[PDB]
Amino acid sequence: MNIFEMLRIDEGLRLKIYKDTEGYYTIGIGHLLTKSPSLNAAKSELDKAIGRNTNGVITKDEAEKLFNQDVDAAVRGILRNAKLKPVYDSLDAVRRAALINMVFQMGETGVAGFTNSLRMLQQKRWDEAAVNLAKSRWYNQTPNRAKRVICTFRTGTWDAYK
Ligand SMILES: *SCC1=CC(C)(C)N(O)C1(C)C
Ligand SMILES: [Cl-]
Repeated sequence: MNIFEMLRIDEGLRLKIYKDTEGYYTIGIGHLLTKSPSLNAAKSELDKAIGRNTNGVITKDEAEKLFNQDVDAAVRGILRNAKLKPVYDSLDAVRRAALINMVFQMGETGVAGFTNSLRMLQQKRWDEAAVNLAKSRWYNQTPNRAKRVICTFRTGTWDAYK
């Protein structure tokens, strides 16, 4: 298991524009296009991201290219962030994947707001961090996925995903 397979499991793969759990226009492997309610705005974003006139449908190769870029961006967002970098640096390789998963889903700003959870992770208080992590809009809106990411933080294994 690795971060790409992990996020592939959580985000799925759709080759046509769809609405994510929040109702936002999205495509491929959880690639957010826009928060605007306009399908045309979304198609325009898609054409721009892919570099061709798509009409809302992309290929698997294109979905995967967007995915590669998004994972790379998430990782680099963490490394450039002053609240996130220290936590990442302190974690083992499995739990690092968990952090990348959160950032991928809710953004660098969003994760950096889990101030208390981040401090417990740095101290390696896994059970305590798990409980604090569950007290969140994130957990209540997407329980199954949050559970998987939280269990990963708690155990340091890939068991939530096998
Ligand atoms: S999060 C899943 C999990 C963690 C731990 C506390 C080690 N468990 O006993 C289960 C398998 C419930
Ligand atoms: Cl879910």
